[PDB]
Amino acid sequence: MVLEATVLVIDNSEYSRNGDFPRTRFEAQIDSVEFIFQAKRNSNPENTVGLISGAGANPRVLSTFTAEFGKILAGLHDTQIEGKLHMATALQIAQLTLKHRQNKVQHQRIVAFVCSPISDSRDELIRLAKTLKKNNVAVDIINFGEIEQNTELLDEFIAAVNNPQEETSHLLTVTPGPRLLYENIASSPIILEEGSS
Amino acid sequence: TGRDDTKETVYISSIALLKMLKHGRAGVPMEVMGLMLGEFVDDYTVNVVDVFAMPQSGTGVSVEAVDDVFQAKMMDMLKQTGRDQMVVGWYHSHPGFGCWLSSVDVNTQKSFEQLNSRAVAVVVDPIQSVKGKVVIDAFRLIDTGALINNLEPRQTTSNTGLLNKANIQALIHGLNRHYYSLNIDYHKTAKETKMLMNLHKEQWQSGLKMYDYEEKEESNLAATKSMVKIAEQYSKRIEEEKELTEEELKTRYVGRQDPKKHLSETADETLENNIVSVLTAGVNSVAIK
Amino acid sequence: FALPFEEDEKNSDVWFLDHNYIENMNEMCKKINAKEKLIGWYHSGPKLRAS
Amino acid sequence: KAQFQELDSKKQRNNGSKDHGDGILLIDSEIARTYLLKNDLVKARDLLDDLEKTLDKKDSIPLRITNSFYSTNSQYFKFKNDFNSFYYTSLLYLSTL
Repeated sequence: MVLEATVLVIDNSEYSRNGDFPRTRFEAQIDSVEFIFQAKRNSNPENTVGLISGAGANPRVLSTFTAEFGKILAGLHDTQIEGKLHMATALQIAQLTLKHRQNKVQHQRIVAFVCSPISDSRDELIRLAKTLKKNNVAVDIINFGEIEQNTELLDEFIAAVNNPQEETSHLLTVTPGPRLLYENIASSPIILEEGSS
Repeated sequence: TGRDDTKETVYISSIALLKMLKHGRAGVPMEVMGLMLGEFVDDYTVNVVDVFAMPQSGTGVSVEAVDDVFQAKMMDMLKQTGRDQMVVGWYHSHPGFGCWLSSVDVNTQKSFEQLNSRAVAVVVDPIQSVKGKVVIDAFRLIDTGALINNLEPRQTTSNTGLLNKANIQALIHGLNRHYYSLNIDYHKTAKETKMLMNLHKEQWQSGLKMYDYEEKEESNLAATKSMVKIAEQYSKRIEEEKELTEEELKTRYVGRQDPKKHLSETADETLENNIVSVLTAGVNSVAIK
Repeated sequence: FALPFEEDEKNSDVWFLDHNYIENMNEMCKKINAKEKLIGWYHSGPKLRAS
Repeated sequence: KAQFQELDSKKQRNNGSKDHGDGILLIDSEIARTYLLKNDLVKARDLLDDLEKTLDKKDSIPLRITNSFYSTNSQYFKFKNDFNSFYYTSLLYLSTL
């Protein structure tokens, strides 16, 4: 792919531990965070990824942009397993992280695993929508948590963010069955995806 | 030529003067070093904004002590915060010598000229300064080929210049060889100055506190009793003052060990103190109550 | 030494901090002088907050 | 109490890295409260000392955990008939309730 800066967002809600993916969803996530980091690098090696949590009851910046998985690993193992995803804070935090980098000629991406339905205000969601369009930030959300009993509030906004543009923003929906979580992300486009230009 | 050539007046900001001294004083008696961030404007005006030190991987002032990775890593960091600007020299310390570069440090300066055309080498004296003011001088090294064919005088004109003779003769030879030296000036912001002038914050509380009054009474007794004992000598002193000449008096009758000096001073001390004591206490009762 | 710091005050739960920068810088300073440890961080005012 | 001492070996790798003394603290309180409903003042008495020190070892104890610790203290004091001691435990119990 192209030289890309990504914030990977990990949800540590209390639906992030559902038995849906073996063995537990939380162990499934350890394998996926590692898997995804790697997929991005092998595509084009000029990729970097930072790490922030969107949950724990608090969001926390673990890691800024790095080409070493050892830091990203280290931020992951320090977690507190209960939280609640604050959708709004993750988008903002991610956007500020993307303004400062070691390379400032890179694509601006946010990928977020969403393991719970959102409890966020409706008004709040509308503001971030145009914040992503101002700064020309495109976001793929991997959802397998907000389809379990919830309907996608997020859909409209993610659509809106897309423009003709080498990045395409996408809502990626994953059937939440047993086949393991890194595998469904792999069989979803996320480095098999095409542009909007 | 590309320019008429003259040696830089260095306007070293407050933070950079103060920082080089902290690092280099700590580093006694080792050679210490680091790089200068600044901007070059005019025909001689170098403003040095900050300094940052170069971690010792050698003895200091070596090319084993200048690491490529380190240089790279520091620059990469300074961009995030906007402190990235171009290198206008490098500092070092001799704390065993005045401002005068040694042979090894010329060799370091010869490598810097390749890096930057206007790079200075600034000698910071951490303990060895010979005036009340800090002695620091900046040098630049240009080739022997211009200097010998007599282009050195042209370069040194249309400026006030600086002449020093701190190591006398040794300096002159070195000075000649390198290039020149020029007045060093200091850039002060009036924000910077005000922070520095205030040094206390519980000064307001303290001026309306006092000690226990038991030790005040004690100082007053000690003062009066001590002045009796030098008053006895003081009478004996003015028996003399019978020997012509001020100097002869001091040598012969030991006119220097003066009773006069020790009375005046001790009377002054206890006196000034008791003015303040009454002032503080008398304010305290009526103001507070 | 400076860090980059961005404050968003719409939500006081939205903050920018360069994590990696801190660890890197801590190690370099120790090689000049070992008595330098992380003992805190300054906030630039211009007042105290609850934040 | 015995299971929780084995469990923590396993459990650490699953969570990511977490504490596991949480269950243990609550179990020791329940042993003291069983003793007190059976009138053994002393067995509960050495359990308070050992339990108090472990609160202080952490920077903080949770509200759930500390209610159970203050639960045991209230029970013990009203048997001894110290009004003064009983009073301090109750005002805290309402705060952290």
